[PDB]
Amino acid sequence: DNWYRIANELLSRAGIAINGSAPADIRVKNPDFFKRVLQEGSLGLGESYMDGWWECDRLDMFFSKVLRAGLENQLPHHFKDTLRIADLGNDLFSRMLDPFMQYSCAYWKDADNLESAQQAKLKMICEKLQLKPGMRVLDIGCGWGGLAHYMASNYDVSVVGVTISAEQQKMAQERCEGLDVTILLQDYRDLNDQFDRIVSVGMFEHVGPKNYDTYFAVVDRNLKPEGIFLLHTIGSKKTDLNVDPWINKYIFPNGCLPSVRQIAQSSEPHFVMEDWHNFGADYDTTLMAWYERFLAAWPEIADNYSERFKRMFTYYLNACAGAFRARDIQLWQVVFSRGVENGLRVAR
Amino acid sequence: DNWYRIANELLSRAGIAINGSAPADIRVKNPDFFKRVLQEGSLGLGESYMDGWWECDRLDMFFSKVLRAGLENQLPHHFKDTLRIADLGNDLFSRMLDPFMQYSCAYWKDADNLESAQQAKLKMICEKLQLKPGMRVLDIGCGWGGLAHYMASNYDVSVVGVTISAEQQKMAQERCEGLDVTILLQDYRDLNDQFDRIVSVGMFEHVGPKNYDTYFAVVDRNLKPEGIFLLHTIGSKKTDLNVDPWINKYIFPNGCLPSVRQIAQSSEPHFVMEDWHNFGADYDTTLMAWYERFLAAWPEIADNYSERFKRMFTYYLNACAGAFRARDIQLWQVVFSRGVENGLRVAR
Repeated sequence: DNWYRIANELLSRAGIAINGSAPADIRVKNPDFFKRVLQEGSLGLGESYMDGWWECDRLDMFFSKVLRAGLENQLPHHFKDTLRIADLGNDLFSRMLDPFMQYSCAYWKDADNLESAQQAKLKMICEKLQLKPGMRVLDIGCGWGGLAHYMASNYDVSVVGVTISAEQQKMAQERCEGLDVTILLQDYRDLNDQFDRIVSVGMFEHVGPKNYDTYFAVVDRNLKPEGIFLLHTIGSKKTDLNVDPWINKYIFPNGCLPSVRQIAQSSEPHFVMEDWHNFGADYDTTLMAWYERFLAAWPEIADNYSERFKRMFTYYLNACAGAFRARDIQLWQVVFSRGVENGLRVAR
Repeated sequence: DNWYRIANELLSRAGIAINGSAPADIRVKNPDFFKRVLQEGSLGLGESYMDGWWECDRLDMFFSKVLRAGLENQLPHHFKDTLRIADLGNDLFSRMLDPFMQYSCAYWKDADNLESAQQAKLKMICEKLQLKPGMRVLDIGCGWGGLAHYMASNYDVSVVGVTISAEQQKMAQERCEGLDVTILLQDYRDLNDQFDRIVSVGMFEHVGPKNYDTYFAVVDRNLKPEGIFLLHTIGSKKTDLNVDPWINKYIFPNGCLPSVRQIAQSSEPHFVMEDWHNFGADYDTTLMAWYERFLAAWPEIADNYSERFKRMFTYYLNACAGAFRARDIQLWQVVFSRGVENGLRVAR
């Protein structure tokens, strides 16, 4: 029928065979799949995967090929238009993540394993910030405190971490016992202080573009005159509502990715853009590393989760990995100041 | 009188004394100076300098202090509002510039002299482009051909240079004799070819923001699918008509500086932003190096120019140096692709 023909034609442009044996080919168990995916888009693709309607040996390769070929765009117009109009626990993360609990992109320039890659990413953040003894650093969105831990331990600085999760506060406090670290449980927008440095990892994606102006105004209010601010965030290559329906429903309900233009426009009145680093391809490597470790760990946590959860989490990790491999989404570290005299040679 | 009081008050906020002896102090020879500068702004400041109405031992320090203090903004409102509403030869350049005739920012990260700094900048451009033997490179705005010369000589690539000056074409052809270099005298917008790499130095500032969309469309048309594009341009920290009246009248009549936001918005539909490097502080060092060499060379060229030209050219070099030292204007190298698989580790 037409649904099968359309789907087969789109997938062949990406080099994907229906019911083939290659790693990125798909095997379809419920023939309603083709109609569902064409009518429901991203949500139907992921929900049908969770429902067991299809299988794929290398979903990461599937999504990389699909996105490289731009099939979400080659879709017939009357499908696209209709679409446009429209939990995780510490038993899992402690096993999937590295010892610093970095649920964020690692830096694989010179590392061959997740743990080393995360230390290199943490070290790079600290070196870009040009930390000196006695400085006070604000970490907006501190999570479990790995970054505060790393930087207080290795540099002679005070750290104030800010989080929204009462659980993360406690684990961060425990992790940083013995260090000059304070973890606050509050809204970052209420901060009225003065820090030598500010760093933010993986919370800007949840701010929403309507609030970017406020975000940079809050950072400006809290940054000392000669201070430096490092922003670490996933990024979109396009300026719009960058929200994937499936990710939004199952993983990140407040997630919306910024574009370069949006960050530039909102930060312009506050800061000079000193350096912009894109290592999105490293997030592919990071996500596949987490996927590997998630699989190894699955026997120990299976009872606290379900098989449907496993399929959902597998789809999440591999689709995102493919989106980064296809260079569809980006990973940025942006260094900002007010124009420090003599400039910055920003570390790599 | 009020003109003197206002001017003295503004200058004191920048640490500048009227008729003082410190290096950045000014000595005023015509008392009409104060009124002229407050009524005529940037143009009156520079034209009164050319007219011999004032002197300063270190104009670069003067402008750095003036711009750091933001005096152009602290000016009383009824002055600002009124304002808002409103040649060089090879005998000079061959002596002022380096052997590669780079009338563009050098890279002083590891160099202690202009010649080494320009080679490091040329080498960095080539390394960011990740040149491989047999590639064809387009240089939009090739000038006297130093960059084509450098890259054809050191990498096994073909270069097509594009310029608007019939004189620069000839000198570029002579410089590159024996190399696989073609210098075209034409409008870049007429190019319809396919290059492995494209590079553009110091012509984007003359495109004008109304034509940024066309510029990136032309680059896209001429770049092979897996190609890489490097944009090198002076930059403004603000999105507007970034035109200084004095520079516009005496040096760069078509000059208008882009902001990050403008480059981001115009390039977005065409390219992934792979890397953004800001070394504006190095342009201060570059400009002062040129100023030094201009002074040494002055006896040999004085007859072909005038003393008024010398004052104009001195003001130009030192005011720009101060604007870069104050971090008011920036120097960017931006690397673009369409999303090359595995990303780019962009050289520093």
